[PDB]
Amino acid sequence: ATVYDVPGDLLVERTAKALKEVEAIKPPEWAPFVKTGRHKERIPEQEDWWYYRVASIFRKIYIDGPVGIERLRTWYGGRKNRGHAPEHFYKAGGSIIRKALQQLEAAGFVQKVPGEGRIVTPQGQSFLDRIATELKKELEEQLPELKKY
Amino acid sequence: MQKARIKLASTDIKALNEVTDQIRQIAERTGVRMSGPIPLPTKRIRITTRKSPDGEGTATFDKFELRVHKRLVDIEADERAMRQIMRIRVPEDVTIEIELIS
Amino acid sequence: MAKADYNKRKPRKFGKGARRCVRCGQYGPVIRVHGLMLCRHCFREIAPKLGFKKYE
Amino acid sequence: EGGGFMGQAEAARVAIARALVEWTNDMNLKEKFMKYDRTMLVGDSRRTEPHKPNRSTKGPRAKRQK
Amino acid sequence: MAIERYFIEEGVREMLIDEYLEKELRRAGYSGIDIKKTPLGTKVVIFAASPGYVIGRGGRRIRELTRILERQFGLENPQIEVEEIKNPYLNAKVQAIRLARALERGIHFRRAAYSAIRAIMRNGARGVEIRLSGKLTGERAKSVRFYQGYLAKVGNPAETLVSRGYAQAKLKLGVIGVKVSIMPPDAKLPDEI
Amino acid sequence: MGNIKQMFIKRTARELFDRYPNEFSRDFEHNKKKVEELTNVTSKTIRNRIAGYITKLVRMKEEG
RNA sequence: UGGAUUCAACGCCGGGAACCUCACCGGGGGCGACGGCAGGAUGAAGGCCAGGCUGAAGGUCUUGCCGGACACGCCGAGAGGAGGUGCAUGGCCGCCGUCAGCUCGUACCGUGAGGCGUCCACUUAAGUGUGGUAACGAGCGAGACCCGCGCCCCCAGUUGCCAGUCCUUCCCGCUGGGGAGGAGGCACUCUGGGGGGACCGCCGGCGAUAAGCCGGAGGAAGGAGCGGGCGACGGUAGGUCAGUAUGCCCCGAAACCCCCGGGCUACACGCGCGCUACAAUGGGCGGGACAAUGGGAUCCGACCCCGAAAGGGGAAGGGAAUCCCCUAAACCCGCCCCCAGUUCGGAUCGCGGGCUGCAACUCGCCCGCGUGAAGCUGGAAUCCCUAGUACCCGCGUGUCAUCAUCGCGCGG
Ligand SMILES: [Mg+2]
Ligand SMILES: [Mg+2]
Ligand SMILES: [Mg+2]
Ligand SMILES: [Mg+2]
Ligand SMILES: [Mg+2]
Ligand SMILES: [Mg+2]
Ligand SMILES: [Mg+2]
Ligand SMILES: [Mg+2]
Ligand SMILES: [Zn+2]
Repeated sequence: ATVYDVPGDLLVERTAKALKEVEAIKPPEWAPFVKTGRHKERIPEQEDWWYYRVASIFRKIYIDGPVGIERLRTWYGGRKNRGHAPEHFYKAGGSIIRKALQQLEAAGFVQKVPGEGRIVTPQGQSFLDRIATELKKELEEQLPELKKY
Repeated sequence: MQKARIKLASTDIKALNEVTDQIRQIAERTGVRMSGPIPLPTKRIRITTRKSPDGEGTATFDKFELRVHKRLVDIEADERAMRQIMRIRVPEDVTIEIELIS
Repeated sequence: MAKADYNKRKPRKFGKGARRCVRCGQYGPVIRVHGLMLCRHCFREIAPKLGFKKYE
Repeated sequence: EGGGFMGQAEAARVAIARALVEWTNDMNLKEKFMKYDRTMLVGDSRRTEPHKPNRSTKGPRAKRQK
Repeated sequence: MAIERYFIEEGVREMLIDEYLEKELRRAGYSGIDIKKTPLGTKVVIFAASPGYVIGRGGRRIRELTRILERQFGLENPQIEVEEIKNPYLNAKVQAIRLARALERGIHFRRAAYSAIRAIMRNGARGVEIRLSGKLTGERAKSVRFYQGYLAKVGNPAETLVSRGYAQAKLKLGVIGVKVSIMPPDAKLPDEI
Repeated sequence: MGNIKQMFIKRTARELFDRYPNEFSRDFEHNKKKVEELTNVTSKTIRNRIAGYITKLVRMKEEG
């Protein structure tokens, strides 16, 4: 079983819940404040959004490999209401994803190729594939046409 | 043996072909191994002016275009081959560039 | 007549005064896309001579 | 490796239809496909028409208001 | 330096050269030039109809000219030489300029136009058209087209085969525009022999 | 819309048909090859239009 | 400051003006080529030390200054003029109009101007064709032609692609499967040169049996395949002498040139084109996806670090199928909101933090907190559009030091 075998959103929430049990995934003191980007209008409405965000980043680094902060910024960005003016795409802030990546390198899940960004470690892909095989079972109670895989 | 890239670019496919045929026939005159004229994506410099000075009247546009065709050829670097490909005529409306991979 | 000449051709580095067509000498609608510096009018007049064609 | 989710889905549909036909050599199946949706085996040739001046961003025939 | 930059630069430079020489050698039937950057230097070739006029008095003209060339225009080592048009009467900008020169001498426009047409169609052109536009026959301006033979206007064969030429005749009272179009003895698509 | 054999197409077809009648079949492909080895064309669509016209002329002759 | 005022002016003059741009305003300073005239270098034509004026100025000046050298103090005669004249012109553009028209040779008709052809009927996008016909022929234009897209073949295999093969390695574990890097090779894709292919060709019907139209088959493509470019003779005193060129008139030491500052950005109002909305056919939050076109040298900038953001420091590679801009948005999943001036709407304004630039007040762009304007679908009337089109969604580029609700384009 693997990340590509299961869906994304379910996996992210499950692995977030599991990441709460990791000690190097403390939120920073400025989390309850700030938005995720200039493209946003409002603070996150959840309290565990930090864990959801680092879970997402972890999966993204699994999939896309030697990737860094600017690439992730454009993925976590989006559309802004610019008032009476038309809508455009804006990237997100870098501090969230940087602190996340650094927390993950502390916990042991990603490493930092000198060039070309950050790369998941074996313990990291183990973590993710474990959660994925678990999830796959729990929704193989449903679709046996997915038991197949 | 170390290789020689020949990047050549023009506005005329026929001059371009002339040069590539020069190279083909000279390599087979000798026996050095050619790497084909790989055709690279051709550059379309597009310039969309308004064709009116007055600013009055309906707005109409001239889409002018310049096309640059590009080929590359890799041939093993020998002193003979290099001397004679230097001797090549290389007509006026063409650029070339002999880099060497070593 | 002991004085100081004060024409002061000031060297603009950015602006519609910085850029000038090499032909007529116009300051505004200047083409600078691929190293050109030409007024749209002139360009339309001479583009064939440069090799630009109008196939579309 | 292309444009949209729907285009990708159709291109995939085409590719696997052809794959099945060339894997099986079953012309009864080929004809089943060709009468369900011919474009399953032949491609949709349509592309987007180039945009033309008057309010070109919108379309080739989309025009400014008078 | 990118490659398209190079092409653009060469074209622009050559165009400005062409402009200057069009101004200064209009008595000579300056048809054009060509330029090659040989290793020993850049050698250019002026195609005109009176090399006598472009050389002047024992190379005086080419000498001050090459000075101008290397100075005002970036050129490694100018090596001007001169050549003729093989059939200037099939060239059309030389003829436009000859006609403008005539109108400036003072010849009447119908006479000059019909003379040039006769000359071209005897020198072997399939067709010729000549527009004169301006203050002809008084103060209100008009346009007159003198034509003979067979001439196409529209399409790629026109854009390629027929030779177009333009000139101004700067007279006492104003400008006369001279458009000339010449179709030589070469064939089109719907012939089908 | 409208697809109509122009005059020079038709004239060329008729002249070929009169000059070399028994060379032109009722087959469009054959007639194509024949017009091509005959008259200089350099234009596929023109060649094909001429071929089609002589094709149906042949047919009209077989009919009377 | 101006130009343009129905179609064909009014997001047009590529006109997104901080200076420049600029043509307006207030102020300040330079300019006579050629000759001659008042003279003459005697040490100065010209620059010029510290200051006063000055917005600031060797501009000027009492006071003094020399590096070695002619003349607006005066005339003509000029340079330059974004000064006037687009009913003096050229060139270009628009419109009539991508409309189907404009003509010719010979013949005939008519005293003649002129006519005929070029008419009629069908047909066509087409004065495109068929037939009839004092007309027969021809030419420009249309079409042909050129560019691109879409299917196949050949060639070519890098900087492009990675299926197959081998090697090495990492995870799940249900021991089945997944990915990654190296040679491998051009298979697939892709690129770009050359060819092929579609012609109402076949069947049937309608029209006349013709021209041709229609339905169908087969085909990648079906009815000029689709979309563009090339805009006839000529008119429009259409617009442009404020892009260049140019006649005349005028300025000509000011209407020429340069600098500072302001203005073109003013606002009781009328109009055009548009953006955002008036919500659930939704808003927010968090998660999940999928592009193409183009561009890059003092330029793109991955990658790392700092920062809440905007942004800042360092910086691989990249002169361009090698690197970057560039993981788009509309869409989907879950959670809050449940028909109300609202968790709709974001005008306005306050505080603060930044980028560009010489300069951000007049007058730039960005960020954060806060504020919380009208508006609850819109009369009369009117616009665009026939297929990958319209609508909706975002992106690129041009303009660009910084500025995109714009233009030209791209795909979904
Ligand atoms: Mg008529
Ligand atoms: Mg045409
Ligand atoms: Mg066809
Ligand atoms: Mg006019
Ligand atoms: Mg007028
Ligand atoms: Mg709101
Ligand atoms: Mg309501
Ligand atoms: Mg604009
Ligand atoms: Zn110019």
